[PDB]
Amino acid sequence: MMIRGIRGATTVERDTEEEILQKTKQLLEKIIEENHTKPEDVVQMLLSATPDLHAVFPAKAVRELSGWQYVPVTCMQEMDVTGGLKKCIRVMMTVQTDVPQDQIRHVYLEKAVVLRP
Amino acid sequence: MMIRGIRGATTVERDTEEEILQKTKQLLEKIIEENHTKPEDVVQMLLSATPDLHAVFPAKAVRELSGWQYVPVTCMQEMDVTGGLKKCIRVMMTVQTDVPQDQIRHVYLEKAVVLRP
Amino acid sequence: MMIRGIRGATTVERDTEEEILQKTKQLLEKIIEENHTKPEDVVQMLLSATPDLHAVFPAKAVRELSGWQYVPVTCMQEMDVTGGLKKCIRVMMTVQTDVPQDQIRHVYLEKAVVLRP
Repeated sequence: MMIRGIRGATTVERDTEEEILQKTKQLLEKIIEENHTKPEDVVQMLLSATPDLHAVFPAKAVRELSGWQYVPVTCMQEMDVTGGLKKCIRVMMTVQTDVPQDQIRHVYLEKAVVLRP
Repeated sequence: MMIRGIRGATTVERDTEEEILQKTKQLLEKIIEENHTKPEDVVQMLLSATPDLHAVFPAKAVRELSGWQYVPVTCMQEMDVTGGLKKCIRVMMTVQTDVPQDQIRHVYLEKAVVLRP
Repeated sequence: MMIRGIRGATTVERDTEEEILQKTKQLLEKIIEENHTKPEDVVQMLLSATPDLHAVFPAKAVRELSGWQYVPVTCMQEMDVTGGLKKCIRVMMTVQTDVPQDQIRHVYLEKAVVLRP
């Protein structure tokens, strides 16, 4: 068995609470889907946002997922890089899994499809 | 075996090195007491502070804990949420444990008690 | 196998893309050699930069390492601390290992040598 990080990234059109939660929830749902993730198997989660989003912590979205109320999560500010993608929310979900590193399904949504390898 | 994130959050009254260290220490000691954490079982730890705190890295508190000198720890800036908790320091301690997810003991002290789920 | 964090830190003289990438690559290479790290045993990586660095995400360096293209990595902003080390990049690499906690090899390069315990 092993522990692996799963990466995701999305963008919002405006810095509002609803937009941020909607797009965050959608990101987590797509990750969970592609990686068949169960909440008991999640060690922890880190969420970041670029410094142009202030309306809400994206972690608020985690509590909208049935069964995820005990998954530990905290947020952080993403680096402000010159030319870097605007209004972008990123996740690092750490899970216990037997899926090989090269088979993990990292998720890029909305404008963040540009950051896809 | 399994690893598990443990969250803690607290607040300081003022941005002084002595308040940041004292409050940070007290948060960790509570987390440790509640979870029976031994330092050798601690994978790593993350500390965040809101952007209104600049006096000291809270990670410095972690060496006021004897036996904790080899625990890897690093800091990061929390995102600046409009109306979010001020002067708040947050921990994500990643430990090895067989305590089930719904039984991990997350610690919310001072004004941060309102962050309790 | 147990999981463990490996801390690194380095600095750049100038906030340019090439120096950030050079110094970041050099930091990771040293961590890799001191700890005999194979990419598939790397759970995930976090890199932080101080807010004087905007030229590039340090994470891009990781992509210069053959065998490392599936290692999940993301960045964040380090807190701005009065008297804190300028132009500094920090890493937390989380890895599967049987090496004991007090035997793990954390790496401090360039002006970050001052961060060594």
